[PDB]
Amino acid sequence: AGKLERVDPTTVRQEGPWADPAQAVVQTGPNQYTVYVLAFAFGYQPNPIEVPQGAEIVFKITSPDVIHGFHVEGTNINVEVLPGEVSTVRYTFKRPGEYRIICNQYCGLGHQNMFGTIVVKE
Ligand code: CUA
Ligand SMILES: [Zn+2]
Repeated sequence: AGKLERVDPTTVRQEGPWADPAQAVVQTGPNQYTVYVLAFAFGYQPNPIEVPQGAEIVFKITSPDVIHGFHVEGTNINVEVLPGEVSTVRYTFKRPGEYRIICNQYCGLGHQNMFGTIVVKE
């Protein structure tokens, strides 16, 4: 369906799975990692996102401020990030390297330079 759906935008940064960025990547299965991503103006947390190749990655993305976009360059990952809502996208990276995350939802003056990075390890 699935897990995360609704969240509180006012406390997302201090209580819960997105509050501590050191803990953003959580193993949730024998070959599966959940990554709690905060899309905010203007950037992504954590940065970089580090994940192993071949593992199913479950991205859980929300915003503490306005609507953003979460698009990973070179992939079909393309989702809307709404405040108060959790966007869930599942993906298995099968090539190591650095991927760029870009915002494709105009979110204010820093929109252009709102970028993130995912490093897929070997
Ligand atoms: Cu975030 Cu545009
Ligand atoms: Zn693209």
